[PDB]
Amino acid sequence: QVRPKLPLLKILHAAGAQGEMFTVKEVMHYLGQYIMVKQLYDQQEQHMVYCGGDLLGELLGRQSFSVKDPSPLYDMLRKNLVTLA
Ligand SMILES: COc1cccc2c(C(=O)N[C@H]3CCN(c4ccc(C)cc4)C3)c[nH]c12
Repeated sequence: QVRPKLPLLKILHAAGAQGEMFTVKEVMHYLGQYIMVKQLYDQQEQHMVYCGGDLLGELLGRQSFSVKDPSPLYDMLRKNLVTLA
């Protein structure tokens, strides 16, 4: 359903994704895998993600966010996913 722009594509590939065409659910899956395997979540308060000094933070223009309100990821996906025909 979607194709990611370069910085997002790099993140998904770092999480084990192949190619450049994905479903939205796949993108969400690989973003979660990325955060887990790169240990970006806060170690004591896992709802928080420290993305500063990572490509994800560069892409979001944030040092941190929380799943208490994951709106920054929504904005990023709107800007970085091309809808496929
Ligand atoms: C141990 O702790 C964690 C492990 C893995 C992942 C996480 C995590 C987090 O932000 N997952 C993201 C993954 C994609 N996603 C998302 C949310 C909203 C939209 C619109 C799109 C995608 C939420 C926070 N703690 C984690």
